[PDB]
Amino acid sequence: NPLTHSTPKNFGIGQAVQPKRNLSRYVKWPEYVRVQRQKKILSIRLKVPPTIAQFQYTLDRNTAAETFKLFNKYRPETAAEKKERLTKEAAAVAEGKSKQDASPKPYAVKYGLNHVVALIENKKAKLVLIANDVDPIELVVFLPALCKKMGVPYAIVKGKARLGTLVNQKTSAVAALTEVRAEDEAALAKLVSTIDANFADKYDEVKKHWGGGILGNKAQAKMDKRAK
Amino acid sequence: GAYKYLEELQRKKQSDVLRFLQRVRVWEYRQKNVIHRAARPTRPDKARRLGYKAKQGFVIYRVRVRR
Amino acid sequence: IRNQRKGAGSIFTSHTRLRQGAAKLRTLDYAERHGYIRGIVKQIVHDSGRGAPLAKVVFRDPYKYRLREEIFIANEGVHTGQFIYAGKKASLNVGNVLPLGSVPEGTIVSNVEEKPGDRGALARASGNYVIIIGHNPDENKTRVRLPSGAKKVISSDARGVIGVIAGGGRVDKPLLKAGRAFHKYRLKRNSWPKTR
Amino acid sequence: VRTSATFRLPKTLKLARAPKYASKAVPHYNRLDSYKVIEQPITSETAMKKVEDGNILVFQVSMKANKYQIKKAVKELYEVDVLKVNTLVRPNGTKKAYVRLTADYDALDIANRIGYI
RNA sequence: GAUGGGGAAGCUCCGUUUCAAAGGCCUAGGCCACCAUCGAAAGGGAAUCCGGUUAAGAUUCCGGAACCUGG
RNA sequence: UUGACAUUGUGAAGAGACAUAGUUUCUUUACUUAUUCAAUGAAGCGGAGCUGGAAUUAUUUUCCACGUUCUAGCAUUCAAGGUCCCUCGGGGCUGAUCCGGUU
Repeated sequence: NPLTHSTPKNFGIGQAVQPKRNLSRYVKWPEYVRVQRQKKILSIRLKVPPTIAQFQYTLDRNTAAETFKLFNKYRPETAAEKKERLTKEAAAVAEGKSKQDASPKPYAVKYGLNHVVALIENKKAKLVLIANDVDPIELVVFLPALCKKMGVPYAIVKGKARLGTLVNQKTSAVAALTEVRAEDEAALAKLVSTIDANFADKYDEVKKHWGGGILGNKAQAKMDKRAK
Repeated sequence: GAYKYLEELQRKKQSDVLRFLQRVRVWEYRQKNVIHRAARPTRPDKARRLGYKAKQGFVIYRVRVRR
Repeated sequence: IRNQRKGAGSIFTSHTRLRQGAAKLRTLDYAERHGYIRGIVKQIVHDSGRGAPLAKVVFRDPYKYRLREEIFIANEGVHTGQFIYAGKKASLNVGNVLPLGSVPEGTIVSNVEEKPGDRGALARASGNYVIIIGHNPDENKTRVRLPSGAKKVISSDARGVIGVIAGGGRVDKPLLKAGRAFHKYRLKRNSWPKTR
Repeated sequence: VRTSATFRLPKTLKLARAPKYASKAVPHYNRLDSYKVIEQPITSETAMKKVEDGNILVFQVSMKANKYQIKKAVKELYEVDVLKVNTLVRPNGTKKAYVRLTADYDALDIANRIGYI
């Protein structure tokens, strides 16, 4: 239209004001955000002793999903189910027969850290899952070595929150199975073999090779330019 | 359970794992205020042996004092 | 004693009311770091307690629609209404502030930065100036001769204004009496008379 | 996406107070009601002279009361219309209020009605 | 001279925008910018003059005539 | 003022010793995350091509990116245009290259 005419702008470097731009890379983040980001950077810039970085090698998404699918079949009795079973016991044990035998043998996953460790070294645990994001890392550093010594399959799965949700809790440091249904024996054996080949059979040479020797983006570019 | 594993691990302060965790933790705490609350105890075994209980009413605080 | 008491700064504080303001160069930003910006010296005003007159230079804000006022140290030869260019690409003209790397060796500059971003630290007194005696492109550093005669090397990114600070020859006139000395020290600080 | 480098506290929703118990269990009655605003009339010779020659009443008023409250109390207690109110603090620690009545009211009549002259 | 912080066994010291997630405008949705507070009856300030009046008050009270602010 | 002790970590190279397996102790030189200094209402930091050109080797060496210098004014409304959708007008791309610890 003749009434409409173009007005190109020449922002440049020494003329009319610049327009609005995204400054996410330059914003002054809250002190806690910067502190946590710098902590994350430090955790990767410093040489981590071998027991550290033994985590961060996590079960692949396919095998982790298969393991979680198998575990979902053995979630522990929830509050509503617990109340239903209590009512059944109070209406059958005293009014019927078979003291405490009215209900069948229960099967559920084991997730208590102290209880899971107590199950190991006995030993009855068949499969163990260890969270890789436990803030007090010392709580789980010995679990891989303990499982290796006891010959119990173990996997370092990603996310304690996922384990907790799998067991009706906010978070769970570990999860394990002690007794499983016969129908799932083949699946349990396959998962155990895969987890062993991924972690147990590999955590004898991986005990060496200190990790954490990763430089930053700017440092990486500078060293690459210097080498070139 | 994990009682003795952690109890003995905390004693090997000169080990590489502990000498790295201590460095990370001291760096982290130096950025925070001199006196600040801790969401959960960093040494559950020590807190438990010092009468701590994991229930409402128990609070853990982190503080640093100049040497 | 008096020198020890000076540390307390009870009655020896500077009389800062009548001082026009801190004299500093333009903030080193993207516009000045890469290109240059043009400013207009609106007026030059005398600063209480300082022999070198100050020049009021206004620059438009690159990131906002507003005018930013700056207080530069007036160099001899500058005049009201003159245009001041600040930046790497600024030309070698009196009153312009340029990085020490950009100016050729032998140039005479004043209000030169010790380090990039200090906004001017050296050659601030009236009639004082530094001389760039040599360039060192390898790990760029500029060798300069300070007014005291000592030779120093500083980062080439340091900025400085071409020319000499105005007001030269001020100390060439005998004061002739205690009255003028008292008036001069009235606004500087409580350091006169000096008892033996 | 953000176009400013200055991070600011988000304007989170603030819940209104909903106490589960009464703050004091009983609201306080009027501390400065009309009767409390006016204490006693002043019958000084100058005050009496002002009544007839100025149509201005002189009353003793509590220190807490102000011009608005004095006017309200005067209007309510005696149904009189007040043209203006002037107040001062006596040297003895009491407040003296000079109340001027409108032309529609007579200071002498109200003085007789209240029971002083 | 607090607040955010840093010292001090401690009564308490430093510091006033500094290494704070520091608040305020349009109709449920958008937009805008860095600081508390105190500190002068001789500094800046929004507005009143005349005549008379008491034993003692007035540029305040009366008679007259204007001005500044908020709706 | 000065020697020692902890903050003091991580690479490359040269020399005495472990055990003609291969690990350590010193020396030289490098990296930062420890730590220190300064600035900014943390705005242009690093890298890569650049739609560019200037500029020569044989394959792409080197410079910047390539919107401002006779003048005492002006540069502000999710920026105008183009582009594709849903019309009084509202929304995506470009205008304003892409990716990645404020400097």
